[PDB]
Amino acid sequence: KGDGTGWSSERG
Amino acid sequence: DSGRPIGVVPFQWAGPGAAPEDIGGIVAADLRNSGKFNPLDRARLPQQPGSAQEVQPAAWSALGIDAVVVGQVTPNPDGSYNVAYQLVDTGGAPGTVLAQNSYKVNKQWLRYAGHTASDEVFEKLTGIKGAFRTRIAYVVQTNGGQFPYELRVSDYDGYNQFVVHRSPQPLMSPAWSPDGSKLAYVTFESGRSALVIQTLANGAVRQVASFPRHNGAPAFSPDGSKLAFALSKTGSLNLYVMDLASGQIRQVTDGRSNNTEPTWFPDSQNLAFTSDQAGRPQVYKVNINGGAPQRITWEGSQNQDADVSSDGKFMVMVSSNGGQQHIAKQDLATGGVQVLSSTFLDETPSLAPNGTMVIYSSSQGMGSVLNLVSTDGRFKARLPATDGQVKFPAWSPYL
Ligand SMILES: [Ca+2]
Ligand code: NA
Repeated sequence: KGDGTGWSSERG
Repeated sequence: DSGRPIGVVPFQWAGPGAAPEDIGGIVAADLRNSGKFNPLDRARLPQQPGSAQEVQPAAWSALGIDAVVVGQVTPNPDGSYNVAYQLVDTGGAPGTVLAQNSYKVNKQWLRYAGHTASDEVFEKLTGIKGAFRTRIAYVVQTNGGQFPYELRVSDYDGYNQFVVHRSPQPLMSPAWSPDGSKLAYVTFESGRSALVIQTLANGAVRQVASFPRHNGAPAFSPDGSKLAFALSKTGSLNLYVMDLASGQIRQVTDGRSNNTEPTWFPDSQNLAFTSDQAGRPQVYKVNINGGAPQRITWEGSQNQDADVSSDGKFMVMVSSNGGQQHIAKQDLATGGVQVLSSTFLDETPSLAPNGTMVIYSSSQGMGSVLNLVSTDGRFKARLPATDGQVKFPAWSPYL
């Protein structure tokens, strides 16, 4: 559950 | 260094025991919050004047204070209340009323009445539109098992929270429509990520986008015609914009890199966003009609999650500088950066509609909490705590 960047506001 | 000195007198209360709300406390705390004013401590007051005439200019001038706020609070058979303030000069025009007003409100708008006083006084002394009657939206992870995520809204200062949406999955990144009547957010309610828009008054929900892979990070354009967001169905995150009148979607970025966290410029044409295309996240900019994006952040190792001011003069962001991450400001004309926060794991900053304050999340324990920092760097504060972890704060437009 996330955007799969590992950097963003929205990773996990 | 500290904000302009100002005396805020406890408001005069006529009646049963103690007042139902400390109207002058609200007015002091608001003004302190903006970074612009250093309200004199209540204990250190030379006089508790209860009206414009019971004010002694000498007393106040003598302490470096050229304006005093006094007010009154009276009750009405009708269960309602009368709330009034007078802003009195104690500088060039000693004893002059610079601003004043009177409200009739129900007990539930007492905080509101204090915030109206704040806004009026604020604007008279600084010439900047007050932002104390504007709200914030955020996500709370509670200890409830069934619907642990809770899209909430409250007054910028933590009081008067309510629930917009409960979910058994996660909710991310709320965004206010410029008229303040809707919120856009990412929900995982389906098993999958999806971008919806919810009418606050109604609870009505409009489905916006659910493509394969990822759907997130919404931003409403200032003119109210568009929604920018990120989609990763092409393979990496890229910026898309939707025409709200028609439902039509444009692709704004193409790039094997990830492009996310759109933010508008006041012209509803350009966006600033975050891209890893250069390795560590950096802030970039692009027109929605195409052209290549341009990097705009050269200070520090990493800059992400931007919020452009309503006048387009500056932007706030999460920046890694001197080896760690804080909320920092970038003057869009000059290029200068100023570090604003000093807490730990500072994320998601959001500007107040008058650009005087930032709300952001910070790390405390195994949980999140909300912090407020004045845009000048002078005032820092944590908001009242709540029942669980708080992420993704969004400051509303003027309301
Ligand atoms: Ca953001
Ligand atoms: Na409040």
